[PDB]
Amino acid sequence: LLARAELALLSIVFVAVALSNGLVLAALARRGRRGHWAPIHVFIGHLCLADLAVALFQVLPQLAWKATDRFRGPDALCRAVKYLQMVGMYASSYMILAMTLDRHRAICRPMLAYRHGSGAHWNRPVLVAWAFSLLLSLPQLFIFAQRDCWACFWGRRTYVTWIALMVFVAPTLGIAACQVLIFREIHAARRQLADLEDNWETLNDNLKVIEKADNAAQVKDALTKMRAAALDAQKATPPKLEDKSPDSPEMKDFRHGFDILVGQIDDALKLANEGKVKEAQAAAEQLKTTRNAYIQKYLERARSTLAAVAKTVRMTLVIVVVYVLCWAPFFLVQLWAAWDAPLEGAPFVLLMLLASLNSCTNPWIYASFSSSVSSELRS
Amino acid sequence: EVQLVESGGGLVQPGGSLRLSCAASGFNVVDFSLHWVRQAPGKGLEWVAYISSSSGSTSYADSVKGRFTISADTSKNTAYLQMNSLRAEDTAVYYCARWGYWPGEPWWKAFDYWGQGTLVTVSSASTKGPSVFPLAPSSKSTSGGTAALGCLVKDYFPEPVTVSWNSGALTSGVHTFPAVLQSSGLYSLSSVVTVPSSSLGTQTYICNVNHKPSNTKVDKKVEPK
Amino acid sequence: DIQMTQSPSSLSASVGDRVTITCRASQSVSSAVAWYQQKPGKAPKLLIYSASSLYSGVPSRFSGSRSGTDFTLTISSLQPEDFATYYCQQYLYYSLVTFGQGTKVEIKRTVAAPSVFIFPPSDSQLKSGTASVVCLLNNFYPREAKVQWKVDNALQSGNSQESVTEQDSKDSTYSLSSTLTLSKADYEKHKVYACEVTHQGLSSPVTKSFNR
Ligand SMILES: Cc1nc2c([nH]1)CCN(C(=O)c1ccc(NC(=O)c3ccccc3-c3ccccc3)cc1)c1ccccc1-2
Repeated sequence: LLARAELALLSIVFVAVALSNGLVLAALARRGRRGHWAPIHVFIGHLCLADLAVALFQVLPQLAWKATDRFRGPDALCRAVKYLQMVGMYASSYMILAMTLDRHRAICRPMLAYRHGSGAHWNRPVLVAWAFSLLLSLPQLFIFAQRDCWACFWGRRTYVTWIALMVFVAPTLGIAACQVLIFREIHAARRQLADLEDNWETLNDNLKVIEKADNAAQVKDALTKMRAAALDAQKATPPKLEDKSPDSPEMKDFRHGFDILVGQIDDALKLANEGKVKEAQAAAEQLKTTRNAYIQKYLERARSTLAAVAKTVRMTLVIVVVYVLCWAPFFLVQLWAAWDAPLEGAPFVLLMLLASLNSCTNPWIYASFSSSVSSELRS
Repeated sequence: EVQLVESGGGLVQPGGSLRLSCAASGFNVVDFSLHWVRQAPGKGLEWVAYISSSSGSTSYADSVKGRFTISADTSKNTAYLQMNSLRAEDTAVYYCARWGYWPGEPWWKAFDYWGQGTLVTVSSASTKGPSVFPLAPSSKSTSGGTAALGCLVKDYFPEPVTVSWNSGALTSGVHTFPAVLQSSGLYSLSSVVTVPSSSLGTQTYICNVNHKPSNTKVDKKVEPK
Repeated sequence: DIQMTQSPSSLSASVGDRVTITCRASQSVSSAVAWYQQKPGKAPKLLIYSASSLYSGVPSRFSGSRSGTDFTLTISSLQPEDFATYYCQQYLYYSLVTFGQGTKVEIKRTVAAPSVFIFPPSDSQLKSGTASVVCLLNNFYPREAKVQWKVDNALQSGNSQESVTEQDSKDSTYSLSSTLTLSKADYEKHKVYACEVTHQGLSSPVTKSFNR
């Protein structure tokens, strides 16, 4: 016997998914009551709501073996249940798709595209995804009608191919494209920050060499390397993760402190060219006051912001990877055996339960990758 | 309109002294650093010196340091370069370029308004007239077809010597090669002209050479051999 | 002392042809690198005033680019007035400006056969006590033409001076004149003088000779 095992699996999975999603949604609401609400909160909350939809529509009917034994009831009940199941599946896929699109928007081209965003837990992409999930699952009202309930129907193979293409292959390919684009952008930002760090390092090393230099050369020299490093550094604009507008600190406060820095380098070079090495040493010390004012804080801020966006992108990538690895085993079976296909694919429940494990584990992934929810140890 | 004008270039014996003046119009030398860049005959550019009038921060190349003196006069809005203890390789065309100041974009625009350039030559040779000789062809050579008829001028120190054929009537097929500085310090230059077959076209070509520095004219007559 | 080596010492191209010139710096100067164009007898003209930034009045076909320490100037549609020497300058600091050796862009045209003529000394020149023999190569496109002197069937070197005209824009061809000069005594004690020319157009060297 294996029906009891399936029932126990479904019961524990419902418990886990419902509890985790409810706890994370409650933490989101609590943090919203404070001044710690963020744009990503709507996306995570609606992904949680899609997970609850999966739990209550796609998992509850199967768990109840006194109601899914023969799907007793009027055809309206079965039609509604199947429509809700497909809506939940579409929503679970497309909320992750929307999250990845949000990452692409807020990393590749972080503009003021959060129009009509609100703390009421809704925005344009998520409502678009929900509406698309509702529309694309409409065909489910014209298939299942009190057949025990069964499909009423080339129709089956074509429909299953369409479902796997719309729910899994197309969203997954879009997500993969967005992820490769985001990876490229993040690598570009990392390389730019590494270049700025290297320029700062060259500045510091040549300052040390000037401090320990004892002749005209190594001062006239090692100031040219500093000047080249400063010229290269002031050109490096902040990554797309931060805005670039006039009066911004990064436009004036950064490339004005660098102007004073290069001016002091020029003064040191002017002194060195006259043989006044001792005088040129004083400019070396003078340069530190400008070095530690405009640039060190900018480097710290850039590193911290890059780390934060990298953490969010890693969270999204983990969610996507779990999504694919948990849903592909189920969709592939249908795709391979829905054509009447080499044989009959007897195992059905376990694959769908494994798929729902993804919805079970999303809230844990978010909490692990989120400091706001991680600090919510005491409830 | 912005313009740099150079003056003072000329002939000075080796070991002598010279002064090059670069006058600026359309801008004040206080707002710009004035650089002197020299190009040797048939050679690439190289930076000689510079002056910043605001800070009085002169500088010189390693090959001119100690002998060249760069100064500026804002009242006359000019930059002077005094060259002393001249040597053989100091001969060149000296241009006066203009370079902005660091804080803004004027710096990122490198030399953007050069001058006309003044040519200075240093040599022990004294001005003297040319000597012209014929380069008559041989009728045996290339019997039937193209022929060449030339005149060779040599032993003229100043470069400005000009050549013409039939008092300027003939100008097609005339090649006058660049003057080459001989080991003796004077110059040599050959002019040639291409003539068709049929007894050279029945036309007697005379090579007319003129030299203004020496105030000399020659009307050398060339005949076939 | 920052070297600014410019690899393409010379380059031949035709109108409508893309031409690229490269420059490499000893140290890592910043985007502080400029590209100038100089025509015979004229002061340079600032084409590119940063690593890649077109000047105000320059045609847009010119385009500069930078990658690390390697800079490049590219002309897409070479016009008839784009034939000129091109210089690459690094201007990191007021006393650290260094130019490149320069690349001379010339016109292209099918290989042409040099015409090799020989002019012996004139008696008028011999009156002063000196004899010169002139080997004239005419109307050949490749500037790389080798010329050598054979006096008494013995090769001679180090006593000849060669001058080559600029590529004239009427047919895009060169003319070279090599004059070998000797004293009266040296000219008197030898019988035969020859000038041999080797060129891409000529299949084999062409030797033009004469006797005393
Ligand atoms: C023509 C067609 N249908 C469906 C599709 N295209 C879309 C893809 N897709 C399957 O590929 C598929 C097909 C069949 C099963 N097997 C079962 O559901 C099952 C297994 C054991 C015991 C009872 C039932 C059951 C029977 C009737 C209604 C609900 C559940 C799973 C997945 C479905 C997944 C979820 C809802 C409808 C469909």
